[PDB]
Amino acid sequence: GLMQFTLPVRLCKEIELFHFDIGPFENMWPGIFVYMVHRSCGTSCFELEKLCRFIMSVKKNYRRVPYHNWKHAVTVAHCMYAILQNNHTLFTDLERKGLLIACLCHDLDHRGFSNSYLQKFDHPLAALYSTSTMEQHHFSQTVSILQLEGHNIFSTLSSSEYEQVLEIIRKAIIATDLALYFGNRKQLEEMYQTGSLNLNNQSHRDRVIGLMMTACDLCSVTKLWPVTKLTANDIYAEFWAEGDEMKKLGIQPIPMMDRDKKDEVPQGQLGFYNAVAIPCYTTLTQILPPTEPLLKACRDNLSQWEKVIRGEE
Ligand SMILES: CN(C)C(=O)c1cnn(C)c1C(=O)Nc1ccn2cc(-c3ccccc3)nc2c1
Ligand SMILES: [Cl-]
Ligand SMILES: [Mg+2]
Ligand SMILES: [Zn+2]
Repeated sequence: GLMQFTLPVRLCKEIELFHFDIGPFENMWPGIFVYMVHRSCGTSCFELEKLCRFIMSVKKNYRRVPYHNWKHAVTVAHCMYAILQNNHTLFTDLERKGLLIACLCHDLDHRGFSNSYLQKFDHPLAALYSTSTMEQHHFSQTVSILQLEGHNIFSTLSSSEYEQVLEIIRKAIIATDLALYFGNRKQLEEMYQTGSLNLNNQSHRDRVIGLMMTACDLCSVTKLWPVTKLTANDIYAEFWAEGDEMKKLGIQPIPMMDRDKKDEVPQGQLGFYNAVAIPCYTTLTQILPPTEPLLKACRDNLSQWEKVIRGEE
C-alpha cells in the first residue's frame, strides 16, 4: 500500500508537462505508467501485483514495429495523464481509471498497417470487423488480457461499475480510428458553437473523450521539434512498408505510403496539421481550456514544417 513509485527529479517535474518525452530506456516505461496511475487515480484504484502483471502482458502483445509499438502506447497514455491532471474536477473516478488503460491498450497487437491495407489484402480481421478493423481488434485484445488469471485490475468493481469502465475503454479505443475523428470533431465544433455542449449528457462526454483520444494519439505533433521530427521517421517507415506491400498487390499506393515521393513529405505534413492536427487541438482547447499547451506546441511544429519547405532546415 505505502509503496509509492518515485521518479528522478527531472522526470518527476517534466512528466507533468504536455510535451514530456518518456525517454529511450524501455525498462523505465512501466514504472512511469504506474507513477501516472497512482497520481492520476490513486494508489488504491489497482492492486499493484495485478496492475504490474497487466502492464507486462500488454507490453508482450505490442509488436516490434517502428511506430505502433510499446513506446507509442506509453506515450499516448502520458498525454492523457497530462489532460486528466490539468482537468482534475471534470472527470469521474471510473473515467480516470479506464482512460489511462484504454490509452495503454489502444494499439494492442498492431502490425504497422492501415485498416485500408487489411481490407485490400483480404486479411481475416477485415472479415470479422468490417469498419474500424484494427481498433475492434485492439479492444478484443484488451478484454482477452483482462481475463488472463490474475490480470483483472478491475476485479473489485461492481457489475455496473465494471460494465461502465469496459464501455469507456471500448468507445475510447474505437475513437482512435482517425476515419471517425472528422465527424466527431465537427459535431463537437457545432455543439460548442450553439452552446448545446453538455458534459452531463453521456453521448456528449463520449464525444469529448473521443476527441481527447485523437489528441493523445496524435501527440508526437505536440512535442519538442526534434522529438516530432524523429517520430515522423518512424511513422513514415511504417507508411512506406505499407506502400511496398500495396505495390506487391498490384496497387499504386497514395503518395503518403510511396517512398518514391519522399521529397513531398514536408507538404504532406502541412496538410495533416491543417486538415487533422490543428482542428483537433483547437476544438479540444475550446472544450477544455487548460489543454491550450497542446495547440501551441502543434502550431510551433506546423511553423517548423513550413521552415523545412522554405529551405531554412
Ligand atoms: C499514425 N497516423 C495514421 C497518422 O496519420 C499520423 C499520426 N501522427 N502523424 C504526424 C501522422 C501523419 O503523418 N499523418 C499524415 C497524414 C497524411 N499525410 C500525407 C503525407 C504525404 C503526402 C504526400 C507526400 C509525402 C507525404 N504525409 C502524411 C502524414
Ligand atoms: Cl494531484
Ligand atoms: Mg491505432
Ligand atoms: Zn495509436
